[PDB]
Amino acid sequence: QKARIKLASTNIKALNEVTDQIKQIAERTGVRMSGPIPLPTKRIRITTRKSPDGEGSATFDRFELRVHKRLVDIEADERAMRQIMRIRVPEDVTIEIELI
Amino acid sequence: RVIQTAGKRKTAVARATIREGKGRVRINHKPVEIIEPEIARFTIMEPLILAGEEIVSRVDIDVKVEGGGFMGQAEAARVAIARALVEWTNDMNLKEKFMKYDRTMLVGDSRRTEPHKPNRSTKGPRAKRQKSY
Amino acid sequence: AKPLTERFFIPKEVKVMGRWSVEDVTVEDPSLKPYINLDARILPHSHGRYAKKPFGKANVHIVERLINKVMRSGASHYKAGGHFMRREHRSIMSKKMKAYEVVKEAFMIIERRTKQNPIQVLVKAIENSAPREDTTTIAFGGIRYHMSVDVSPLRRLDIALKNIALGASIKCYRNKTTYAQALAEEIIAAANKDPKSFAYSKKEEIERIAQSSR
Amino acid sequence: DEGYPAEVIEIVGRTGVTGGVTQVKVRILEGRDKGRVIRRNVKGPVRVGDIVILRETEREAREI
Amino acid sequence: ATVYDVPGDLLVERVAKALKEVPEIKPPEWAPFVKTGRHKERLPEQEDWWYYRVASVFRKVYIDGPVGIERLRTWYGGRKNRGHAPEHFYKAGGSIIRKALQQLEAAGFVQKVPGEGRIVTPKGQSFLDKIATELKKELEEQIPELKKY
Amino acid sequence: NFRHIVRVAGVDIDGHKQVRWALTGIKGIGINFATMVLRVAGIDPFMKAGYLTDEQVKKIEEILADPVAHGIPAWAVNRPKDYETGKDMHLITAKLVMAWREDVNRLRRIRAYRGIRHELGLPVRGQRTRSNFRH
RNA sequence: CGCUGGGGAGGAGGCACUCUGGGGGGACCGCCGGCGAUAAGCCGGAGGAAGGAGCGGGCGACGGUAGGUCAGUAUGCCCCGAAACCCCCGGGCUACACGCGCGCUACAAUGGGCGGGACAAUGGGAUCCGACCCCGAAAGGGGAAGGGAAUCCCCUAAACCCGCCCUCAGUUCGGAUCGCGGGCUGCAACUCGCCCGCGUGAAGCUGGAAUCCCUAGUACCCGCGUGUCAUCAUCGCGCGGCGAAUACGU
Repeated sequence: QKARIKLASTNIKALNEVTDQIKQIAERTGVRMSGPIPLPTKRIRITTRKSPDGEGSATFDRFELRVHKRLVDIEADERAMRQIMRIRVPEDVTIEIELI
Repeated sequence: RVIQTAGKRKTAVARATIREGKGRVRINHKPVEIIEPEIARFTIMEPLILAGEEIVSRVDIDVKVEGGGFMGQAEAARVAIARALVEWTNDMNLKEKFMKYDRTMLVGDSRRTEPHKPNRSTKGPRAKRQKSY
Repeated sequence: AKPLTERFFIPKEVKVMGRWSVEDVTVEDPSLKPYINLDARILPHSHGRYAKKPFGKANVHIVERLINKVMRSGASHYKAGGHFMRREHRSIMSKKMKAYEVVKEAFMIIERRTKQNPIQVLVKAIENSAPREDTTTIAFGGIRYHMSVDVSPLRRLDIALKNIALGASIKCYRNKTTYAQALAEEIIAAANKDPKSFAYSKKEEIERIAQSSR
Repeated sequence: DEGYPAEVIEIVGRTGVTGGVTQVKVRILEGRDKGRVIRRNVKGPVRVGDIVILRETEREAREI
Repeated sequence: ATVYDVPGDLLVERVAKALKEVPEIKPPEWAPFVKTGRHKERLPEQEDWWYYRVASVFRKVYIDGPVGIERLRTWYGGRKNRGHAPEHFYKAGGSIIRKALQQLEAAGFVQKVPGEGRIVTPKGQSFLDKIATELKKELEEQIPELKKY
Repeated sequence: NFRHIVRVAGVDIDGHKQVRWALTGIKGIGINFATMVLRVAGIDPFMKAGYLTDEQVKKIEEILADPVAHGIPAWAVNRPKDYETGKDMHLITAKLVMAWREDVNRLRRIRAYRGIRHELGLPVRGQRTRSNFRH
């Protein structure tokens, strides 16, 4: 049995935190791991016009939101699952887990 | 033995493989001798003519190219082929000949596009709409 | 229709386009000798390099220079032959494929007619279309004169090639004649000193005005 | 008409109202005045060592 | 010897000449009164265009199979002169391609994978390689550097 | 054997040309419909007209008379679903103009927007007339 | 499959090459001869994936412009308070003798048409993208796998190459304008919507005086997502493909 964890966030530090934590919890115990795997970064761009009126040359405002993603497979051993679900994850990170 | 190699050009990557053989060269499943057009065929054949006869008569080459137009593909392929020939033959004579002829054979180009700016975004970064006065 | 033995050509030696030699050529004009590149090559294509370096115009093959001067769309905001030649969608702009084919058919006709080497013919044409003199406006005490000034061997070539390509573009505007055939006629005339050459005409006109203002 | 070669030696400076002209020093090497360095205006990109064709050999130019 | 060793236009001509000796391949009722695409204005100027169409479809199925009736519709499209409006790429129609594929199946040259395009059978894969070996034996007289393949 | 001016119904054409382009001179007949007619007639559209026997001329004109009976598809025809007969039919030259006129006149008779626009000489299909349509 | 040697698809199984995204190095006038002043720096030349703030961008000061915005929100004074508030149902902003701005399409061969060969990138997707199969000549219609985004789809782009017809003509250029017909989105398409098929076939044969944009993967040329969007892009913001000419100044 294997378990696959997907992580997304606007901050790289939280991702590195979670990765290090689960990597160490899996290493101190005997479990073959996978990753960390980087997926491409998702960028939401929005180009708008500055002026609230019409007059004036057109100067445009380009905003961007980058979102970094990570993937892991952990092999879902006896205690690994129950000791990994007991993690202290910040609320700026989206973590999901799927059993294959 | 086998030697693998790569080559780049604007939005285009080529992977090449070389070994012992008869003299065949395929670019993406079709022989070089029937590549079209001629302006893209001479580009790929130049190094095989420079190297000579007794060198290419005893190598079989293969190339797989992906991305960016027939000219980009042909140049990436010529680059890969030249690098592989040199790696396989170990001749500074061949190296100096190629570099005299054209140094981009072995030192690829390093030019991509430039982003666009907001007056005529489709046309380009420095083309602008026409003023009136 | 071209035969297959010409549609699928494979060069066996290092010659211009794999067909014509470049060592038997000669130049007797020392002012231009070092600016006419006659290096043994096959494909005369430089992908823009040698352009941002000031004197990079001396490491490019005259054939590629002629090709890039052939990549034309008539003449805009000035007039040649008595007309604006504006095309805007039917022009070979950024089409070296078509320019290459044109120059190829041209050199074919030249070799077929003259019984000589088209590159040697082109060299003699460029010589006989290279102007040695021009005019300019110099100022002293706050007035404008008109003086005659010598021209440099790097600009002579530019004007020669430009005028040849203009004559080609002119002899082909809305007439049954083709671009390649007109280019061949222009080159032959420039080499043989026939007033039918836009290029020789312009040269003699320039030198005439300059000798007058001398 | 067939002119006379002249080898450039020294760039003096740029002249002309627009800046497309160049005053230059040249020595003759073929004709009645081989030697006789002179000053001459020149139009276009030029560099030392170049060699120009002169139609008139006595029309020495102005200084700047 | 194989399809990947010869030019496509020549191969298609030499294959369409033979597609006629096969009787399961016949033009339908509406072939003469029909245009090969929204992106066109005038009708085909040939009387035997159906066979060129079906040969091209055969060979494209060979190469890019499994392939269904949308990728071929795209490859058989082009830009339409819309008048004063500017030009845009448009797709072809989906009766010619379909009837061609059905007739090829009737002749036994292609089979449909259940949910994944459409592919060639072994005899359909034999036909083309035969014709290509012939055309290559011919070209090697003019292109003497085509032998090694 | 060769002629210089052939005379299909009413109209004359140029024998130095191909038939599909020479038939294009009859109002109501294009290049596409000409191609269709010639195909249903059994004639190469690449032969220089003039080599056109009275046989072929008669066949073409009988075709033109009743196309949907010889198998010309009903959709590839000038006037489908005529007002007072159904009867998808085709019209060339002298008949055509009268149909146009009668259509516009019946639009004018019921006092409709399109007929009023036809009268005044203005556009009819929803265009904007402020910057263009200058005489 | 030929002349027996070559050539493709699964699958296991691997990460080598490609790619993705984290960290780190590397280029600094540092070495080499002048000029200047023995300084500051500039210029050759060497070396070097790359050279001289490497290239492209963002952030834009103390203040002025009684510059634009009360019709983006917030806001003072006057004004309407039973109306100038709040809803519905129909019309108009699309009206046309004309003058102007910005663009699209062309006035041919450095091309029009028909048939065959090719090669991308950026981005987006829930009553949403819709492969695959079947009807219809086309526009379009009925089933429906997969997909909550490196997994599936939108997506075999156009200019380009090859072969035949046209051969300097208001034409096989041009493609407006009108007629009959067939359909989609929508509570509702006349006013006033987009798309298709057949017919009709208007000015235009290179443009006075004047005037605009551009220094390298740049301009010219070619097409493509997206923003608006129940439908509708000759527009805006971006993406790639092909690819120069001239000057290193005043």
